Amino acid sequence: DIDTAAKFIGAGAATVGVAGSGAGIGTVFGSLIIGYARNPSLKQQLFSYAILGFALSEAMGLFCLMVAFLILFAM
Amino acid sequence: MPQLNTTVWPTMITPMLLTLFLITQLKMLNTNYHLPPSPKPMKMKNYNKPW
Repeated sequence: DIDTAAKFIGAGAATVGVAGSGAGIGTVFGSLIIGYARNPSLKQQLFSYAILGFALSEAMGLFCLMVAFLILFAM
Repeated sequence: MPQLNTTVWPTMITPMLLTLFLITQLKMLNTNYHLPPSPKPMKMKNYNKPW
């Protein structure tokens, strides 16, 4: 059916939105390395900021896996 | 997606509330941290001899 077929392309396309979090997470844990190499005494406070950035970044990434599964199964 | 099966949702909502909000909390209350004991060796309400 043209609907069951289009659900595969639509769910496949919306998954590309995860590529944004693959790159955004690399920047956070990349800046944590740079930021910790300069002021290693703030290690515990820096890491607190990395997790906050990691969460907010991957948040936008799962909103895509949301629609990817909202289309594939919930429709 | 079984997550979207809204018929058994009440089977997950209640016991979580019975676990996150009652039981586990009732075990943290039973994990108390006492102030460490450093009673100072300087406590003497004294006074000069009677003059």
